[PDB]
Amino acid sequence: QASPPHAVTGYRSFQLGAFELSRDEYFARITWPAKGETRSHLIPADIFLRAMMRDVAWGFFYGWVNFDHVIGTRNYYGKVDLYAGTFNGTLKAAGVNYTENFETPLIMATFKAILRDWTNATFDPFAAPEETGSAFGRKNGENLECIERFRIATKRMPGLQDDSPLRNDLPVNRQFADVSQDEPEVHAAEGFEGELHAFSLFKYLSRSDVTWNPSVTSVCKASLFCPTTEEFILPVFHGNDRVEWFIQMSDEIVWDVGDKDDGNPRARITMRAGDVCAMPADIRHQGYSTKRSMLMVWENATPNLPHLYESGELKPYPIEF
Amino acid sequence: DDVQASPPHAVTGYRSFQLGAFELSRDEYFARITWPAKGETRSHLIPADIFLRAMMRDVAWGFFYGWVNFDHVIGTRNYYGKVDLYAGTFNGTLKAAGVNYTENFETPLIMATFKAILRDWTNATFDPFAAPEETGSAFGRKNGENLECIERFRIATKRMPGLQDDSPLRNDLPVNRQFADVSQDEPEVHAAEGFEGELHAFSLFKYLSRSDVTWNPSVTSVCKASLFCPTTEEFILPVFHGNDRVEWFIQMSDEIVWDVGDKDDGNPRARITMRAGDVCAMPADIRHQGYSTKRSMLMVWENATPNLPHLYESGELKPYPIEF
Amino acid sequence: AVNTVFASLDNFRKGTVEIISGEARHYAFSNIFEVAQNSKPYEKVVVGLNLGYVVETLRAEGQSPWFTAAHDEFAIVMDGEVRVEFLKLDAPSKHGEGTHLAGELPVGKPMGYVLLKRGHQCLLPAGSAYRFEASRPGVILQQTIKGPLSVEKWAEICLK
Amino acid sequence: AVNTVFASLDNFRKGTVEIISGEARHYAFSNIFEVAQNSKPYEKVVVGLNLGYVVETLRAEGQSPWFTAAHDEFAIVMDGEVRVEFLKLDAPSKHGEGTHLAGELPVGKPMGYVLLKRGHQCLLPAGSAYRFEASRPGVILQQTIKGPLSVEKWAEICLK
Repeated sequence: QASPPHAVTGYRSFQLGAFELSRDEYFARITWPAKGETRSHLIPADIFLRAMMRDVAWGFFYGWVNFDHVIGTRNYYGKVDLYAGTFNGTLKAAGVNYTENFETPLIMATFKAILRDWTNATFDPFAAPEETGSAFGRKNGENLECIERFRIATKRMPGLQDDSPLRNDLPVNRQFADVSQDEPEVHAAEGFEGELHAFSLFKYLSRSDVTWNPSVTSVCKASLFCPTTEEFILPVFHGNDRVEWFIQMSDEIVWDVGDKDDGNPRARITMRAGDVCAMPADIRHQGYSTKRSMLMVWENATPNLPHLYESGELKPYPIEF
Repeated sequence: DDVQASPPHAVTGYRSFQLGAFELSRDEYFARITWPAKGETRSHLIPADIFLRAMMRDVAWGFFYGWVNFDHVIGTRNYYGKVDLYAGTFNGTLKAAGVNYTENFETPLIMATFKAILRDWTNATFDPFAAPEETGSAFGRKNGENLECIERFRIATKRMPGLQDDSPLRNDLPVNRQFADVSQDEPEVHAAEGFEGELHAFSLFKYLSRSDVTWNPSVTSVCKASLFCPTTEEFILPVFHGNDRVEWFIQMSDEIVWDVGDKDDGNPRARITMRAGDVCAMPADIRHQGYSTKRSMLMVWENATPNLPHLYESGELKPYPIEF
Repeated sequence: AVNTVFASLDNFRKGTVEIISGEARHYAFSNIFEVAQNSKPYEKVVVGLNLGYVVETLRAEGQSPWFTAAHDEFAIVMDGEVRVEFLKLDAPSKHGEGTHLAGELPVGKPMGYVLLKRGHQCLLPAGSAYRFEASRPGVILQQTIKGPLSVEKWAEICLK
Repeated sequence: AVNTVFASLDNFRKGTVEIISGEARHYAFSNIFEVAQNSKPYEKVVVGLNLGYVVETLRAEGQSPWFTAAHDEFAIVMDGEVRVEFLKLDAPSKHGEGTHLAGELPVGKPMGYVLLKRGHQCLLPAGSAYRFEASRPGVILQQTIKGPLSVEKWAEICLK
């Protein structure tokens, strides 16, 4: 449900159930019904677009993704709740909030459509501020290679035969320009050509042209190594309901961690190179990163986990000691 | 002079500053504020661009009176000529944790300091008084100073702008891009002969069209304590403060959404939209923050009488102006 | 292209007060072009009351009485054209507050007149008499103190 | 100028958990280079435990036993340099999980070797035996399942 381009601004507006989604030179606007009358909320284009980009790029995963303290999605599996104010203490207390459930490909397609439309040539929602231009003003082009970015899923490990590429066709990021580009030496014995596999992971991450977007690099059954390059701020504040393990590989990241309900800060965690950290399941997080830093995320891709912290079996935090 | 600044740091080029038990420093993306509690060091990060905007306001408003909030942790509680600077104190969770910290400062001191911090951390490429579309980035290593923001003189309105011993008009400032459709025609004033020069009229909308700053009320009329303090609004109010007196907003063009909430917890109380013409009393027991897509013209109407603000927890006066 | 949206008497959009908690009364919410639209000409309608001081909306249609006050006042024409005549009184008001009437015909030297279009601001000097003249309907904001002539009617001009 | 900060065994800086509420234990906070400094060579220290799956941190010093696993495994050299030697087992372990000693001499033809400097990763194929060669002490991360060789000592590596 996309309107024609509006006359002044040039951005279409969108329908998504009882949600209408709009944008001007400064704000993304979301509109919705409750106790009678029309409700609204504004979000700076640059924030909204970055938050929506992550949501789409993460396939919605499973868990809460918060745009601000009013807007966010619940990422149910094949369904996705989009709430406005629901997980906001005073707003439902007011009864002015609104949730609506959706089939994931619908919301996915729509967000992808909004992202195509509201993101100009000058902006890059995958980028850090110093990397891209502004998200402000009337419609002005599309940014093609945000659009033109194929994702190829790792099945065993990058570099391999029937699986995702390395990135030797990607420029080294400014802020990793001091990271060695040398590749491991492989000396296959005679009659074993191509049987041994190794690559430079730090080289691989040095050429990451996105920020805050874990990509799988090693599959050991369910055990996933999904590293990413982190700069500025996590565009959302999110939290899956599985236990994940963070491992800092370079530079540092400050993590804000709070109770997935009200928001109660529970911890402020600062990871420096080499730090290992469990992010429990009953908390949502958001991180800060001055220098572009290399972060290993360690996920467990078994399918019954996020309906298992629910059951009494499994606690939010991984280890008693 | 009592300002305490480090030398420029090697990498980022920025100084860092002490204000009592507070250190303030900056890197390529964030301003950082550090303080003691429970015998350990506590820290809080804030985007340079969001940070400096908020600081620039508090400095331009003479700190005033009332609560001025940089975010949900950091802000100043200004008290006459004394200003509290607090870190997480007016934050439910943090205060119950015992991790917050407040400190008392002589206004000239904190004012001096904050100005020093602006001069140092605001690069040639950034204007803290601008809307985003107007100015460049706040980000990166130190590079220059914004002379334009530094070199803006403050001249008080005694009676009204344009008068012979009063603040000037603005026919020396360029018309702001977004007010480019606003008539620059001045009133006609035919003084009867013998009265050459004691009839006074100017174009207010011309005067605001040429306003070079954003979210800074500038006085345009003095009727004893009654003060007409218009200003030009764009994007978002860089802080979310509220005074401890009743102010009346009057929307003179376009529109502004105001997020309005209780001065403690933040319980949204209202979401008021004003379009050109609207009149609304901002009561005394609430904080507020405004959004404006298009640069608009807001009249703020202040009562400058000295003793209202503790007349408002004196029992005589109520937070809202009119019972009806 | 930029379009600055000014309202007039034949063209305006009341805003809105969404209440999440409290009372839409406490915001004394009004729009001046609706007030000045159903008030008598030069009825001084109080749209702002701050502890004695006031902002008045006056409907500018035809010729007003001669006003005077013991202190300065200001006018902003918010719509249309208004002409303000000034008389320098022989015996001006030295004591008191609020707009008063200068009487049918005042004792003073003409000081001249100012021509105010929309968005034009004017000084009404203490100890002078002034008078408004509109050929077409217009809207006036006066900054003054509550005077004998100030009309309060919040229940008819405010969101409740 | 840009400076990317990698830690090493002779040069690291543990981070911090500032607790506003709850307990630091629940986050299982450790630093590998501290762990790797403080454990016997090729001691497989679990630093991350997810429902059976594990991340081990090994101190790469000297030559290791022959390891083998029924499934794929991965090594990343976090510091220094490791030579990984590979044997194609004649009779690979079909069934089981985790890391396993391939015995003092396994049965297999030599596949060759891989040379991993800091930030190089390498597949340790299912049904091969592999062995590590480090001249000077390094650090190794191994993504695997909890095996008979996995050491847990949370109390001595974690912020409590």
